[PDB]
Amino acid sequence: LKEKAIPKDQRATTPYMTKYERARILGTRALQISMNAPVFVDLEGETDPLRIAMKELAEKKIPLVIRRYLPDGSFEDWSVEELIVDL
Amino acid sequence: GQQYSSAPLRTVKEVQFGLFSPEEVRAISVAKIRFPETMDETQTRAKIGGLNDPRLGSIDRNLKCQTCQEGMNECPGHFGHIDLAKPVFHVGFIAKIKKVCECVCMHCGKLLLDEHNELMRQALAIKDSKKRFAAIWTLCKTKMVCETDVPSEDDPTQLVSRGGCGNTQPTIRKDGLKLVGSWKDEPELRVLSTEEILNIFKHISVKDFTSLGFNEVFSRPEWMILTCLPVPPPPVRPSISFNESQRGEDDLTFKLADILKANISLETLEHNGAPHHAIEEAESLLQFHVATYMDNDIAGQPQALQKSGRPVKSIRARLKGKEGRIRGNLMGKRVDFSARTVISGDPNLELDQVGVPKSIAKTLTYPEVVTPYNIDRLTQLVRNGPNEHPGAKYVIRDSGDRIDLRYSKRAGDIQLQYGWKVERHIMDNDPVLFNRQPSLHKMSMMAHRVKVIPYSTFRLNLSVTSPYNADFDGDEMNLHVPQSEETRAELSQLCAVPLQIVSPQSNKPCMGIVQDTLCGIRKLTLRDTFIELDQVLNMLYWVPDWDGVI
Amino acid sequence: LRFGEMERDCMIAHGAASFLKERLMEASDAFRVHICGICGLMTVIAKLNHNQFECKGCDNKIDIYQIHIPYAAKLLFQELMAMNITPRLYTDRSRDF
Amino acid sequence: MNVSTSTFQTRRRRLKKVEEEENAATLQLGQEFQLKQINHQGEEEELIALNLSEARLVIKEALVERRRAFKRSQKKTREKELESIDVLLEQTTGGNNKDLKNTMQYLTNFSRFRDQETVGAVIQLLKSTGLHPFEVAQLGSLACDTADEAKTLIPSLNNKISDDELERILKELSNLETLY
Amino acid sequence: AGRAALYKEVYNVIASDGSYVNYRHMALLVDVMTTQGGLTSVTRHGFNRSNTGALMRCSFEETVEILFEAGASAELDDCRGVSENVILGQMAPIGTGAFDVMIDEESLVKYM
Amino acid sequence: IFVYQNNITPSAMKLVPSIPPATIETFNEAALVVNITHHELVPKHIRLSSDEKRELLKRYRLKESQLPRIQRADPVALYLGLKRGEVVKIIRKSETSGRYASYRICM
Amino acid sequence: MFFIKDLSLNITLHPSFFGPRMKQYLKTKLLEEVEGSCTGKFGYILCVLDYDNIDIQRGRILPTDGSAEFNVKYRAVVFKPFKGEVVDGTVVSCSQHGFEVQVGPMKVFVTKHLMPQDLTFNAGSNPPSYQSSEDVITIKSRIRVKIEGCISQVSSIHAIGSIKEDYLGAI
Amino acid sequence: LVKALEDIMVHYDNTTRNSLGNVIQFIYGEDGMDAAHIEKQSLDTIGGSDAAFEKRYRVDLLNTDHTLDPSLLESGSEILGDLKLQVLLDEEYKQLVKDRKFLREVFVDGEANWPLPVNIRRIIQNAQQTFHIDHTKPSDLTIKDIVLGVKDLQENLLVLRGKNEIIQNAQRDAVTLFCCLLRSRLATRRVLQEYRLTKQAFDWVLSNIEAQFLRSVVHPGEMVGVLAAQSIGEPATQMTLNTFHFSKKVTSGVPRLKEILNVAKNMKTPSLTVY
Ligand SMILES: [Mg+2]
Ligand SMILES: [Zn+2]
Ligand SMILES: [Zn+2]
Ligand SMILES: [Zn+2]
Repeated sequence: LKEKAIPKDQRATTPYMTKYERARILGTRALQISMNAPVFVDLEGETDPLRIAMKELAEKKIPLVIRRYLPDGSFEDWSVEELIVDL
Repeated sequence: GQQYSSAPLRTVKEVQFGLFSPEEVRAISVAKIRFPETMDETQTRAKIGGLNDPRLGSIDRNLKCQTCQEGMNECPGHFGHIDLAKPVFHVGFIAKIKKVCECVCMHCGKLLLDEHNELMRQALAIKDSKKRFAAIWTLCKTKMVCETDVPSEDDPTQLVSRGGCGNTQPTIRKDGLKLVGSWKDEPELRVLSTEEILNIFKHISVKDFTSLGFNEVFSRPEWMILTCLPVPPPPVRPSISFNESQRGEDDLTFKLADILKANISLETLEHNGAPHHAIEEAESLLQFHVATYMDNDIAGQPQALQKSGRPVKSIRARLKGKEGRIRGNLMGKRVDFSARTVISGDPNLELDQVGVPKSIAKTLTYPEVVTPYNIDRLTQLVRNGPNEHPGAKYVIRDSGDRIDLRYSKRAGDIQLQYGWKVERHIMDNDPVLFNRQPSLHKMSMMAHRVKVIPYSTFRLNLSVTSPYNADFDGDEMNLHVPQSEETRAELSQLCAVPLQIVSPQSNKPCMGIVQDTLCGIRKLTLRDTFIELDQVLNMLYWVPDWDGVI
Repeated sequence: LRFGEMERDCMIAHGAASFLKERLMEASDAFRVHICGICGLMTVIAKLNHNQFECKGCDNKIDIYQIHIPYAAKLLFQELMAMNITPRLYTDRSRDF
Repeated sequence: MNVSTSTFQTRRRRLKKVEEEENAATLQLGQEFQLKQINHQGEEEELIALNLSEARLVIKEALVERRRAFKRSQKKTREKELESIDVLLEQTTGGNNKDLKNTMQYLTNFSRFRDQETVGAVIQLLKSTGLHPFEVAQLGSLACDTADEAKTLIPSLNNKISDDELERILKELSNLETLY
Repeated sequence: AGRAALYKEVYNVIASDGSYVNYRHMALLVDVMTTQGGLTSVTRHGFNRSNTGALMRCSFEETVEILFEAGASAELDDCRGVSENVILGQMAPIGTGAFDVMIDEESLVKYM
Repeated sequence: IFVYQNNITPSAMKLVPSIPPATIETFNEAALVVNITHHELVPKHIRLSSDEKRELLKRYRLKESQLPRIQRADPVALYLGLKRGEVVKIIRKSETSGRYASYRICM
Repeated sequence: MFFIKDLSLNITLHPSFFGPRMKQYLKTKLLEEVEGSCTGKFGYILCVLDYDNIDIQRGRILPTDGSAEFNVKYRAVVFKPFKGEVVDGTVVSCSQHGFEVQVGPMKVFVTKHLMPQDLTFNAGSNPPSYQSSEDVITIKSRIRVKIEGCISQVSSIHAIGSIKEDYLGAI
Repeated sequence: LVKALEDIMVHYDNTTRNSLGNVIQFIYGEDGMDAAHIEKQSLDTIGGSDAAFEKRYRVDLLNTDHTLDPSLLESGSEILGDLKLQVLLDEEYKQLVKDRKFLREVFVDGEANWPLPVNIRRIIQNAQQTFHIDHTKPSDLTIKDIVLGVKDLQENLLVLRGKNEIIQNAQRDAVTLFCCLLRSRLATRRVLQEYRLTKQAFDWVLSNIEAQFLRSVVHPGEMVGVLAAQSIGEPATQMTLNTFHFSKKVTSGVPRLKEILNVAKNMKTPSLTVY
């Protein structure tokens, strides 16, 4: 099935990013950055992959998307770009 | 683990539990285990065509495996098989086998109570695979007639034949690892042969056994009875082979040779001049060794003790918790990149720091990838060596091969390359998990900023004493170093001391001012207490943030 | 040092799933096995280099996968088989929640 | 074995022994080559088989479009057909692909109908027959004169079509035949 | 009402020692012991006799016996319990594991 | 509903499911003296219609199995004359929210 | 025969390729792996159609390593031979045991014994041939073969054919 | 406790489920809030005399000595007699009365100090500090500004998002208590007479309550099961016991906790409390 993917219109999870989604985005991006992936932000003299990832997140220039699974197995995909980062 | 494989890498999404069919056991087998011996025949101390045997995996560090030719680390090991001279009950199913016998006619294999019976109809409807078998059993256990005919749903006067013979059913009892029946002047008493039980089970219809708890594909009741025994390869029963002229076979290797010995005894006994009341003797023995191999700590039976008198590790006992594979090797594990020493508190560390003794910092490493950002720093640490503090221990090439900086003849002229990993020393501000056991809290494990210090104790801020439930009465704590840019992020962003300050246990903070600082704060903050300029200036300077305003 | 059951609990409590995995695998007994896609066992005779993979008695040289599990789990599985129990590992779902 | 290719057919094959059947022209092709296929859009779609003439034009067109995409990203007749395909291959193919050079030379040397126009008219002709995709492919690929020549080489046919009906088709096919 | 009284009684054990535990915790325990209509004990024959993962349940108190029944009744572990992923050495669907991360080529090309 | 004093003989009890679709309830007079639903600890249970229940399962993406259960013999289940499968919406006061609603499916 | 099949390869990309020429890199690694490939399941994966519209979909980032796994859905031209399949081909090799026939990407081998009696080998001919009262079969002759059976090998499918039955042989 | 709750987590639908996906709590701890973001707060409308409540919350622009004095807000002079506006304050008060009777149904003993998610006292405190609120000059707030501003804020305190009557009524319930406190602390008389908020200051208090409230909700992925288990377990390990060394002497602490979790039929001190 692909009744699994919940559409952009009519989506209901928090429009905010979870503490976990942040920890995993920062980690994932720092891991990718750390193993020589192209960086989408201008490192203004930055060198720690986490600090670079944080800059990436701060400028919403992280090209990842969170696939939020529901208990039935369905999902809502949310872009790092669109999620509110209060935290 | 370790070598490259073209095979697609996936994750286990499901575990389908089931029983081995004898047919599978043979198909899956790499050796027909024939002799109890392990080697030394023709003279040569090297594995025999019978037990252990190369067909199964390697004893030596040979590179040979015969089957996969992969060698000890890579080879998982391959199953052999023993064809048993007579069928034997799998010790762990004796009670279920008895309950299946209690539900079915011990002659025609029909399930004693039909969908003709109203209570049975209700019991059959039960969707729970197990609760159904419970209800089915309670109804059929007290049915001692395999009915030929039964009263029809339409009218109970004009009876309808439901099928099945008209045999009396036995009152089954468990006597050791045997099942004895009692039919009906005076009842008839005889043991039910493993063959007989099996034959009756083989005659139970798919519809009948799927109505019981069973499965047509994965667990047919007849597979609870063993005819073809799988032989676990050497990695399950490692021969701890010390020196040349010595070995050290595992308990399981002995118990399997016992099974083997008992089996040949039986097979030669039945084939030759079978006294038939000496055949039943050797069969009981084979039943004992196959039972006692899987479970040795059997209810009201003697233990199958070793030469020593030492009880013998049953496969069951291996997995039985607190130290079993499950509780001790899987839910818990002893782990690499971990340290432990006596803790002692420090008023000059920040709440979220942890004082790491130089020796500990010099042992634990972080695998940092050579990248344009660190390439320069990393070459300095490699230069420094494994002995200076900010240094490194190993350099991992693109090839995946490890360079030991302690001995490499090129340890001084290493020129790093982007992609290589430098396994450097843990340095100040590396996030690390710090833990005081028992771990009853979220807070009994928190993430701290490293501070490499002298002296052999882990130093911690006194206000973090409370969540850990630590004293300096001689208490020791564990440090766990993360290895991924990702797992560090997890520690720093999710479990670092400052985050853990206001605990959800009581919707209040789990850390506060304590001891000297609590005692002294009351003292300082009195109406009576005043401070002369000299000291005011020192007390200001001591606040690291202080705006510079007197 | 021990990363015992209780330390497992705390990592779960934190929601540090990647750290927990690292502790249990990469920092301990992570191992690579070859699973059969049909019968779901560690039967695969993988002569990796000749690039041969076979599950004889399935005649399978196609439906083969590699998995990373703790060696203790690989062991547990062989131990369950030694006791006639088949703990079939499957890389795809069959039910759906 | 390796990170091989998946299909759009879903295998339910759990534990059950390898009960795989014979492959013949009792049109018992694979399970992988069943008449009722499923395209990447999840829709049921009938099997696609190609007469060498179709097959050549497909690979030709595909490689031609590939050259176009390769020249876009870069930015920012018989023996003389064989000659020319060898050049398109030198550009769009890995060269390590000996199979396709061998295939293109074969199709360029064994194609009954050259230009698209005719390959379409052949398709339209055999379309109506309502025969198996494989049989319709073979009728385009294999040149026959007798209804029997055809019915012998394509046994799959037999009672499926009239002797005279098939002979009208085989005639039309010879008429549509390109004079290389 | 049984749930209400159960909470009260659990709470009164905690409250008597002076200590405070936030409602939700005690509520969740009490709710768990009650969802399946009736009083499910926090014991070997209580929660551990649920329709949860065979591997998950073996990880507490009746291990081998549990796994034997798993084979005999052809149980299928869903693999969603923390415990199964811990046994399998897989990233558990817990906290940081509750979702999936994907690269969007669209946004990637938009950033460069 | 048959309100009996001490007992209903098992010979008489046979007659209870004997006349369907109509359902018969046996209630002991002694149990009914106090209306248990009135108790401090007893919240309000609301019987849901086929449509109401369907909507519940839809809106929470639930299988009936997933719903928290209520035994068919539960005092409140008996009071409301709950049949198997019938879902009850329970509205209790909360010290966290003001009011909280749980649902219990019958057995 | 010669099919068009809807297939999908799973490719795992290293973080270093998470630059804009990604779909570009992927579509190429697809052709690297899949094009010119040969399975038993699908036969020879000959040419990947519609390069311009290959479906990359979203790529899942693998947890402990940084790499992303994409299921690249594609559609290609495949060649799968069968028993009973009548093929037209050209002689490639020829010995005392029989002759091989190049049919598209694969070879079909005709046995001395899967040929009519009247057609017999001749060692003393350059190149070696098979001589019948009427026709002669050598290194470049076109032959119509009936595939008797197929053998699946690593990156190939070899087959045995007969030219014994009617309407099969030289062309 | 841990092995019984392991698999319990909060899902992206605000629900609390196990490894079977069976619902345990329809929303974490009946309110859908992360326990760390909660603080004991007083629900003012619950206690005191009805006369004292009236003095605190009632505004009557139709009574010369029960209006807001022009010393309180600019509109003061022109607001007296405004029938249309009295309809707003009348409804505002009718709701404050509703809340008072409801709270008294929830907390029967009249306990007012309850742990709730947004420290409203502190927001107003900080606002006064931030804007240097002069407890002398009259406010620039309007009755509609306060009345409808509070009404509008309530709609933005989202715990559950879902465009359907089930999920929406779920939302209404989850915020039932917090709103009670909100209505209690931001009533027209309080906002003008007690805190001496300007429009600016008020608007800020609202934007902050909203932000802080949203921050306070539980994060899907929260391993709330183990949390609960440990949060009961670790305090148990810190128990002296049993029940002193001597009302009724009921078995307590560890032995009674063992008694409970075991669902022991034969318990040590069985007893009734008949009222
Ligand atoms: Mg001590
Ligand atoms: Zn091997
Ligand atoms: Zn019978
Ligand atoms: Zn297999």
